[PDB]
Amino acid sequence: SINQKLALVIKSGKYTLGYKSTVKSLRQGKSKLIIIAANTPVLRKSELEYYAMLSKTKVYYFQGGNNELGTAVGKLFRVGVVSILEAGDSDILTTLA
Amino acid sequence: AKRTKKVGITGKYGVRYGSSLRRQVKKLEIQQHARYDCSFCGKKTVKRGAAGIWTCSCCKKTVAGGAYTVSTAAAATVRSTIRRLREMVEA
Amino acid sequence: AREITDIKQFLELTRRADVKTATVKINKKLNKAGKPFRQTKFKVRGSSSLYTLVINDAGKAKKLIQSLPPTLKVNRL
Amino acid sequence: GRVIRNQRKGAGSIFTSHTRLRQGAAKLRTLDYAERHGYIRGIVKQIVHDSGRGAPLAKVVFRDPYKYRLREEIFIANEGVHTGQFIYAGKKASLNVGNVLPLGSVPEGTIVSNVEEKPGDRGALARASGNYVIIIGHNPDENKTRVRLPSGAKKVISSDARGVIGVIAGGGRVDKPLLKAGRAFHKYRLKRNSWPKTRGVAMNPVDHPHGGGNHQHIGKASTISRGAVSGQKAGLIAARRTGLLRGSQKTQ
Amino acid sequence: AQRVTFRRRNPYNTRSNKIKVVKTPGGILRAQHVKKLATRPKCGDCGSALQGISTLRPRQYATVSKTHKTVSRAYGGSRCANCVKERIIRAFLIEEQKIVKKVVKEQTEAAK
Amino acid sequence: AKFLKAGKVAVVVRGRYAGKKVVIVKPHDEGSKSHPFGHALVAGIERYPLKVTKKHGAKKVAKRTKIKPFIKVVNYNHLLPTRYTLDVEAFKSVVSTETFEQPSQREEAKKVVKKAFEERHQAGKNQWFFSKLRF
RNA sequence: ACGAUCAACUUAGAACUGGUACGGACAAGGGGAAUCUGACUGUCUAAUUAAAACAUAGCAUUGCGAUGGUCAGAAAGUGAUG
RNA sequence: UGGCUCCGGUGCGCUUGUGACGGCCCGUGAAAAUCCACAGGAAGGAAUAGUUUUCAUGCCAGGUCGUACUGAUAACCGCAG
RNA sequence: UAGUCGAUCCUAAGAGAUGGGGAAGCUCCGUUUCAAAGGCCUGAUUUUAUGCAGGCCACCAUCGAAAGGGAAUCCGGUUAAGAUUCCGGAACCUGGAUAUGGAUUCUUCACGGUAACGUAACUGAAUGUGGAGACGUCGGCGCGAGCCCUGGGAGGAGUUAUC
Repeated sequence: SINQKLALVIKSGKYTLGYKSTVKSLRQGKSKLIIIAANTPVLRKSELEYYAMLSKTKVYYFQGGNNELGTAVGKLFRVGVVSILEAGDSDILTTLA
Repeated sequence: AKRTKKVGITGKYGVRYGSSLRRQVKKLEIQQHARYDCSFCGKKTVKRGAAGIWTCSCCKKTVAGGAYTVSTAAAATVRSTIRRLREMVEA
Repeated sequence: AREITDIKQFLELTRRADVKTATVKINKKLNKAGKPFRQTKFKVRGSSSLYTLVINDAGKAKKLIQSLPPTLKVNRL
Repeated sequence: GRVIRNQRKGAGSIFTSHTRLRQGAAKLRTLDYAERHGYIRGIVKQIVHDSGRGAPLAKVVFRDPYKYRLREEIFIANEGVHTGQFIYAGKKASLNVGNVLPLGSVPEGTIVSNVEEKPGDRGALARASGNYVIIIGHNPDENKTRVRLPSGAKKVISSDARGVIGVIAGGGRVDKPLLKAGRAFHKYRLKRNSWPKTRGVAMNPVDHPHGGGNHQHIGKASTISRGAVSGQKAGLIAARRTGLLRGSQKTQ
Repeated sequence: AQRVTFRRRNPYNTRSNKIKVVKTPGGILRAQHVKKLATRPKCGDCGSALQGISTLRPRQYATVSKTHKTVSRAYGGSRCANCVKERIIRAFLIEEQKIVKKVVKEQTEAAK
Repeated sequence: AKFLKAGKVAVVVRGRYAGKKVVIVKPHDEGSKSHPFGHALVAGIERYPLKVTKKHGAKKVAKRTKIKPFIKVVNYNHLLPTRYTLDVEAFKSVVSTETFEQPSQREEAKKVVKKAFEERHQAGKNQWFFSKLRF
């Protein structure tokens, strides 16, 4: 569904992980999509929802906490928010975002 | 190795207190002294003190919970009951 | 209780109209590992603390003893 | 001949409670205009251990609506209230675990606790850990509500009384054995002077009505009437039956 | 060795009556009564000790200048920086979000 | 895309000026020799103009409507950018990297920034920038 | 992977030797097979009883939903549990 | 009247103070005075000089009562050294 | 022989007035209680002495710990007997006064640092909030102090029949 698409992007596209790196890639306007985990704090989620409407970047909420998002992108650690800056073979920028 | 065959932590009590009572205290000390998942920060750092209190080591939170486990089985159904009851107010 | 590194600050203190007593002490200490030489300490008595001035090279010390105001009562050693 | 122990716990000399390390009373919010017309939001700063109480408290802090200051109030924490949760007291407050609502505003089957008997006595019924009442019916004529207490006694109260949603934190506290005597000592050193309990058969007839003998035996029948004189009531009081109970649960 | 005595007239080992043993310029060991150790000021929110503040006993703070009791932020000597940072971010974003709550009800109330 | 253009309003979130609204007069997204990161030159106000009301006499209006400005270098991680804006073309060429150290030029910048913000406080376009963010 | 160089004691073994001694003084467990009894740690008859007695955790019973159950007060616009 | 009063080293050492931890709990282990800080913005203040004693220095004053000695096989209680 | 030690001040478990309620009464209950339970800074001054025109705030006796909380000192000397008290020197705290500098200011109430924060100073009332006072016990580890042990060196005493 969405996790197979994240695997195809994570093996065939360009991404970034973390919060500070997504804010640095989002101020520079390179960020094409952000995926935010469910158990992020709501202050953090509102600060990423506010930077996105300054940069017109679409936001996809992720059902499931940061552990499942860490498992989804092929990594082992946890990740609160992922920013896709280049898509791969898939078209998740233009599917339903 | 595995130093005790079947007592575990209740081997600190020793020869005293019967067998069924030490088995029963073992069942709840394996829940009590365990380290649980924090639902917010996602880190397995929830430990307890002060029965009914579950302080996360990081993250500064504190969940009032069950006395030996984070949410006891007769409580976690109750919120699901609330999930049944709050939906009828709108639809 | 205090120590002063500046010379002109010490000369500002000697004319502060509360300082009635000063004293000059001559210590006999040894430089780096070899030699005995003559250290001097100028101690002026302010009304709260006792200010001092540590002079190791006595070629400044003879000029500074001459540079004290003569109305100041000086205890020599 | 002598005054016996239960007659002696009433003067309140050494049998008084041990309240030094207790945080305060565990009341609800004093019912005012904001709570019986709208809602009011308090943040939970610090859920704390109460000394002598199985449940943990919750120090919810509210904004004083009439003077600029903050009033701190000590609820009994329901199970699953993380700190930083907004707790909404009042009539129009939504139904989430930790909010405190009038009983006429909830549907039946709702598992609430710390519920008032009369509207405004600030938390009388269902306060100890694990317990809860269950609203089993409404009677909207003369605004009554029919609930089920933790003992299994059904009771009709007024629908202006307030209950906080959810079971009480600290549940399952007496499922663990208390293996040693010192652990019961350190339990009862923070409540009152009611431990160790000497058996009344083990003492003399001056000390107790069961006292004395060449064998340790009760004497006459150990069930004492409800209408006996204060001083005989040492045994079983007004027992309608006795013996090891027999019968399945969920009675009519 | 040289065995030492209390100097005051309190013979018990309380928290006020502590002892350090000092060699004095007469050569002899002698006791010194030591005040209780001062603790750092803490944040009221996260409990961490907040820095830039001299750690003194509570009536010592009236003998000191104001720059040993303060840092140069808003909420200077009271809250640590991160918490202050958070209560700017939140206290900005809600007072942007609330404006969204004033722009929705100009339209939903008008399209009814 | 890019939203750190030279007219954006930001809120300073770190430092002595934390919680004070500024405008980015000259961005540096790449960085310089000093400040080895993406910094910016902002101009803001240190003391907000107080709430004058209908009943103040005119002279007591003045000592309420004063403005104490500041120019500052600030990292991009120490600003909240926002959707509000402010026209900076009055003092766009005044505040630059050359306006810094040899600090006597900083006060020459502060006078121009103070006069610009007071003249924008009259005829009260950009009302939001002049009100204290209460936190 | 070395060279120089410096302080600690701990452990293991080998010879040699003593009128076969050597934890040389001091210090310092007697042990086993069972029965009756109380489970235990604990506690009391301070000036004859320290126990199998009392307590204990464990089990079970009874009363009571506060205009309440147990109890105090000579009363009270009283009080203990609370 | 003179000299010297100097240079070092080690530690499962003893005692003591503390820092960060870790175990314990159906025990999670005082209160008030006192002092400080921040938020807040009343009020007051410019330069021919008004503001500043939570900056440096200076000045003045700190009252009452106890204070000796033993604290024990002779100073206390046990009739008594 | 005390500004610095303690008592003094604070509250703890508790005691105990006032308002009230009993009791024939001696006295009993209760302590924030069915009580109209008091002070605080600015203006009015140049009848005004410090009253009055307001703006506020409401706690609500008092006692109770020379082992708990707490503002402030040390060394050396000294007597037949006192010393953290006296004497010499060196400090610190609280309260009150006023000046001299320095600082700020026509950007009237400071600048620097990206920041964490720093600078001898660098207005700020009512009201509110936070911190300190404020804290169990056990275990090992790190650091520090004093003692102990030890080397070289600079003195004085003892041993020497031998070493």
